[PDB]
Amino acid sequence: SKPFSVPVLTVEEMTNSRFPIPLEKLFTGPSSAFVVQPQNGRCTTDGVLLGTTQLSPVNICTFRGDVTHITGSRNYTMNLASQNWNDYDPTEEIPAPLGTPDFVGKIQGVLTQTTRTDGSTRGHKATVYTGSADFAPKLGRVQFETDTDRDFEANQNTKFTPVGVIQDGGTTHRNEPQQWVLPSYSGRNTHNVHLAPAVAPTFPGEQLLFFRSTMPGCSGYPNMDLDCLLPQEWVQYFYQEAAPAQSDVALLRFVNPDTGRVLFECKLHKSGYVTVAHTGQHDLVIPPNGYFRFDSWVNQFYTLAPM
Amino acid sequence: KPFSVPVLTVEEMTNSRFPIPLEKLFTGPSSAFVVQPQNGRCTTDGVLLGTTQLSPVNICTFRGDVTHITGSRNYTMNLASQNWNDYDPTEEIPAPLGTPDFVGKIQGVLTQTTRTDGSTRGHKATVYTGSADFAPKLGRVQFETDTDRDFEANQNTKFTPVGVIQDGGTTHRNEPQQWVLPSYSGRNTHNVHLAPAVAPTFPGEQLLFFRSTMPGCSGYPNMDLDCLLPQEWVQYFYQEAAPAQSDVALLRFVNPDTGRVLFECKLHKSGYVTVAHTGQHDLVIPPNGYFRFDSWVNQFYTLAPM
Ligand SMILES: CC(=O)N[C@H]1[C@@H](O[C@H]2[C@@H](O)[C@@H](CO)O[C@H](O)[C@@H]2O[C@@H]2O[C@@H](C)[C@@H](O)[C@@H](O)[C@@H]2O)O[C@H](CO)[C@H](O)[C@@H]1O
Ligand SMILES: CC(=O)N[C@H]1[C@@H](O[C@H]2[C@@H](O)[C@@H](CO)O[C@H](O)[C@@H]2O[C@@H]2O[C@@H](C)[C@@H](O)[C@@H](O)[C@@H]2O)O[C@H](CO)[C@H](O)[C@@H]1O
Repeated sequence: SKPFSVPVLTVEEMTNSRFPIPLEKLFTGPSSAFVVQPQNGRCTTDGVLLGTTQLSPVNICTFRGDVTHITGSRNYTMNLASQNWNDYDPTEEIPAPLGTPDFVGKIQGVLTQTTRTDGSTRGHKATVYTGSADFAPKLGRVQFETDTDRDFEANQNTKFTPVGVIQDGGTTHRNEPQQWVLPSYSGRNTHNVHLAPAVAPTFPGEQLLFFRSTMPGCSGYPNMDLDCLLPQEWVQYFYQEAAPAQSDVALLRFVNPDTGRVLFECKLHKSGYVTVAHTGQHDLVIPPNGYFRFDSWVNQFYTLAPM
Repeated sequence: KPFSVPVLTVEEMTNSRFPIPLEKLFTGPSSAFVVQPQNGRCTTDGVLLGTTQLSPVNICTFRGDVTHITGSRNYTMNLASQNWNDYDPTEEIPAPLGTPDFVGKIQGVLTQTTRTDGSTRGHKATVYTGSADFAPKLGRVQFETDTDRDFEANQNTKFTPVGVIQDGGTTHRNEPQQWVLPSYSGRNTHNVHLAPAVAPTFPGEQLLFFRSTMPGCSGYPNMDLDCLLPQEWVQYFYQEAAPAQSDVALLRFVNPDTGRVLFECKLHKSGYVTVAHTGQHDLVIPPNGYFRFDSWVNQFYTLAPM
């Protein structure tokens, strides 16, 4: 059976799986006080995609469809299509369209549109509030706030390109976004379905290891921290390789190729997340050429050396 | 290590010249002009070329600090590297990795964070890559924005690209010009360290292009964007680094439903694809179709017409 492996890529060469931006660093912290249940960047080590996860790094937090103007406002409702412009099927056994944002916040970007007949084009500043009663991507509709009440046309292909996040600066700083609070994918007063499960370390002394980026901020004082469980490149790689898991835990070493030495070891769990032996919040200090390498499959009793 | 290409459909892959998905395959003649893109350039044995780097989300992004051009809404960005380290103009590359490789007007958003208090801001911005002051190789690019006061000096600033524009008062689709390289060091300078121009050499053959449609943000732009390799192929070859056993890898495009070959093509070692066809042609492919490496061939192999 095919041997398992992970990509030979540095952290900085890789991409966040929850927003279309580069990874910056590795971070570990306790998470017993809240639920860690992201829906993007979810994949098993043998390559089964979970939650709302799909393969394209650039389609994460993008929307495509057609728009209808909400009379008396500068707001539009997008009737969602699939990422390839085919019809979106709300009965599919997924929480929401693939690539839908998996946190509550205000995401700013640009809504662009092309008129099919003459190739005329237009673009407008736009924000989607993923905590809104009318954020209902699972049902196929999302509301955007824009800076126009007239420029967008009906029945024309329209795209939302995400840029960053905002916060209302009149209130406590860094109180939004809330990266670990899932949206209600079917709108107000609904229950989410088909979720990738919440994750937690079980082993004494262990914490999750997070792949961390800083989202661009577009206004106010947002919390720009964004942690994913797997780099997007690992999702892509496991999907291609489809190597069977020989146990529930793959032991990885983080190696400095400059010296040939292991900096730390960690557990890549079969269901698609990483733990390390550490207590407390810590930005890992790593050499720039460092990368992860698969060592072996281990049993349920394997104890990691302190990170 | 045996050579191979990824099992990904065209629609599952990403353009290597702008951060958007692939849509389709196109072939056409290109003997009348120079095809020399600098992004999406990689050899089959994993050597990166031109301005090519590995992540699709960094293509056509800029990072640095900005200085206000007084009496205007324009800002000069002093470029940093993707990780905010110093940009080194002496590196033997044409321009910073991911620099746009076509002349046009790219619209996006300029964002900024103030280090001390975490205050943030974002403004509509356009970079004209044909401008005299587009000099990314020297570490400077100019943005036109919708503010004359909101950006601060000495604070981390990023440009996120969204799409392209055109001046609608003039002939439609006359810009951008995807096959015209910028002068990376500005006006009256010559580019250095370029990935080479590509052309078919075999009679009856044409380049095969991996095509997307860039978003348009204003006017009547030419939104066609053709790359020589999907970004995922750059990533895959860089990862695999399989030695090339000849200068030409024969690929078959297969329909997995029927097992039947739709067409075959040549993947050249230096990193581009050719097919046997004459004229402009949008390929009609099944959505689940994919490329399969079958064998290395010599310089004399004749493709089946497609
Ligand atoms: C739409 C618009 O005209 N935006 C201006 C505006 O933006 C302000 C405004 O939205 C207030 C409302 O409470 O919130 C902020 O003050 C916001 O400014 C933005 O966030 C602050 C914290 C700073 O980081 C600032 O740089 C950023 O623009 O006013 C600002 C300047 O005050 C700009 O002029 C926007 O274009
Ligand atoms: C800059 C701005 O505020 N944009 C407006 C404006 O945009 C126009 C304008 O820039 C002219 C200048 O010659 O060029 C276009 O007409 C542009 O409109 C954009 O492109 C045209 C072809 C249409 O597709 C249009 O929908 C698109 O906005 O005026 C327009 C109204 O026509 C909008 O109000 C923009 O926000």
